[PDB]
Amino acid sequence: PDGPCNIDTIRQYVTPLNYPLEKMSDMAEEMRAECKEIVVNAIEKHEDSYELAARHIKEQMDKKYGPSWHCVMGEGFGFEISYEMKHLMYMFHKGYVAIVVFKGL
Amino acid sequence: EREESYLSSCRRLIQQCTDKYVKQNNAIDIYGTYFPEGPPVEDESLGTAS
Amino acid sequence: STDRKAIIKNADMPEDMQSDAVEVALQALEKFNIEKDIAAYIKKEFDKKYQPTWHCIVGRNFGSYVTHETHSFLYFYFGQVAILLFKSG
Amino acid sequence: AIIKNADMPEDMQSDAVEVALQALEKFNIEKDIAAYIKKEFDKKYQPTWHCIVGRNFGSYVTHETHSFLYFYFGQVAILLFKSG
Amino acid sequence: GDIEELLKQITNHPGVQGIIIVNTDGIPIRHTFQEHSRLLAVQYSALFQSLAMKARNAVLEIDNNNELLFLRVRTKKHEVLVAPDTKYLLIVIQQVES
Amino acid sequence: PSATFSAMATAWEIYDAYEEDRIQTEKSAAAVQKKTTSGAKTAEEVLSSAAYKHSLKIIERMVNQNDCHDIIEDFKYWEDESDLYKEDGNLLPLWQFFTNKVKHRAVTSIALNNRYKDLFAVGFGSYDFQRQGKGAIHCFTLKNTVPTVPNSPLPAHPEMSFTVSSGVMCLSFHPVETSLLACGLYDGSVCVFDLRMHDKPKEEAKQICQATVRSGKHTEPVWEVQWCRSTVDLR
Amino acid sequence: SEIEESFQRISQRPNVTGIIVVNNEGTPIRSTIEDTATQNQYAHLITALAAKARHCVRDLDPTNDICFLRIRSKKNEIMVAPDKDFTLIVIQRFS
Repeated sequence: PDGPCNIDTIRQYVTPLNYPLEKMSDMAEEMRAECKEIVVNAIEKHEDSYELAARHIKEQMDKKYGPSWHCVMGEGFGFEISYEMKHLMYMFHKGYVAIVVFKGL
Repeated sequence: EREESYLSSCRRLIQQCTDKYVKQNNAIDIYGTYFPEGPPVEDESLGTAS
Repeated sequence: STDRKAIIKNADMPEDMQSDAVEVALQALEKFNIEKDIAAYIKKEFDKKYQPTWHCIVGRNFGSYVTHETHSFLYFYFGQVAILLFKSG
Repeated sequence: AIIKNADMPEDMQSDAVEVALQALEKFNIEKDIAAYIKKEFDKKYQPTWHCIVGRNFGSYVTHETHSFLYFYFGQVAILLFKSG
Repeated sequence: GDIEELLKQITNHPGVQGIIIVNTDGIPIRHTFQEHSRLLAVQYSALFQSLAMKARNAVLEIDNNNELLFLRVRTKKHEVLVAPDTKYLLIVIQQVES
Repeated sequence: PSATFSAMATAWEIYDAYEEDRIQTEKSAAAVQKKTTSGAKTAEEVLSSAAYKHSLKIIERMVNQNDCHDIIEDFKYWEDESDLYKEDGNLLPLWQFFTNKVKHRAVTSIALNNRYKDLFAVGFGSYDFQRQGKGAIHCFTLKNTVPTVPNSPLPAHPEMSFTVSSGVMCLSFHPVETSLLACGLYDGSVCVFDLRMHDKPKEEAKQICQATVRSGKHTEPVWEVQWCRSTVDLR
Repeated sequence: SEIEESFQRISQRPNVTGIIVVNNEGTPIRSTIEDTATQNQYAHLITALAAKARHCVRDLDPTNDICFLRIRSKKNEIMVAPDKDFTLIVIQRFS
């Protein structure tokens, strides 16, 4: 098999982009540094279960900054959330994966 | 694929339509261009010695 | 090829609220073109009618988990495009 | 830190910060956290003090000088005034 | 029965690999796809179904006595044909000849 | 204090974000290396865009070709069934080509290009001894067939067109380099074209060269030319 | 010029009288259709459909680009040529 209809061709196109990336953020310096570290570490830890990766993410996140956190995975989706500033996080990784992390109001 | 019977009629109509259009599409190319690129460029071995 | 059927299985709210969400999503998908303004429309309409804060996630695939207050959760999808909605405040 | 109201010495500002943070880290019930703050603060520097816990409110109280403080963490607000 | 025979008759043509039949529920079962390709099946089914929905809405809005019959769209590398029905949808994928 | 935000997550957004990162990283690296070492376009411009004429050509070709939907089908896919039983042969007419610019003249030459299956050069001239005049060369393609409705012929357009002082009955494509085309003139000279240059319309688009009497012009009309299979020298 | 020649060619033939050019902003440009409301609605709907088609193609594959579309109906036919700076739309009617 070759060409279209094969996931491997698209993966070959999107292969060499394996490291995190984002440029939209206001949230404080040490705290998004810690956030990006914890999300990438959880992504590395959990490959099969995006649920379990979200588990590990939110457990560290709220144990280290108090309650009222939320976070969602994806590789295609849209969103619109009301929030207080200095608390929004929206990262890309693997070349096709997106993440958001935020505080509830 | 069982529930009813106009499944066959629907796929027949849609499939004959798609068949004739893909048939004529495969027949001949429709979007190429003759010599899209490549007027030669020469700078060192110039065409004149002036 | 005529419309999209409703698929609901996770719910913490009454049937009137569920149905209200159903026709809201139907109207959004029918009139609007992009999940952008579909989500924007449903969020602004729900915030206007039943006070802030509503939050919605619209998509194709994603795994989500939120913290929501009393009677604030529903799992209703139309076709293979999906919408989640919740209170958070 | 978000500290805009104070009639404290610097050490009192400090140990107020640690006692409030540790109370918040333990408990989420306002009764429980205010209980920790008032009883522990009384343990440390004698009757009679009073802390106030709330996310939004209004209060207007009386105190001796060097005996009033007001401060935040996230979405909780703390008064601390002496009377008695 | 003979429907798969008609499908293989279609696939006999040069430069074609891929056929999808989509019903109202969005369950995309008719496919020249191997095991790995359920993801791409879902991809094409959902996206082309939404495209056909909006196309037919536009057609009945622009005229009430006209009914959409066929659609194609190009890329620089591919070709895809889609045909709607009152209940079903067909997608076939064709590859550019040199 | 509170705020709202919305964003969309999709493949081309991730792709072009990462891409723009690639360009800006390369720009930063180039700037570091250099330091170490040492509105919308107007409607007139839109109309004058080369993409506009490309789109026009494609769309007119397609509208003609789906006007001609069935005749291409019987061109390429038709099989005669009576010939299985009947013994001798038969023919089927497919298409006709003519232009309004070549009236009152004869058509005498045909050449074929090796690289393209569907292009052919068409040379015009007159074999009457008294009707000698100017000559024309055109390039027709099978991409632009037109229906030949009876009692109503419709002309087509050559993709390439050139004119010359005398009638031409000579056409020789060079076999491997598919752009060089030699032709001759009734007056006794020859000239060569390279139809790669047809992209640019900025001038009258002459030929490369034409023979003169000082260059060795022939004294009689010439109708036969043939290239040589060589690439070191063109002959 | 040659642009005018080809344009008059496309316009003059019967069963094909409509050509509109739509800019990036969606504002109509030099056109041949007469009715303003028909022109406006055609431009709006077709540009929306073309944007959705670009959505489709880019979502299916990021490094694959699009320049074509047409609509085929029981009585009418639509020619759509998208581009980075404009969109060319042609109208066809069947007998």
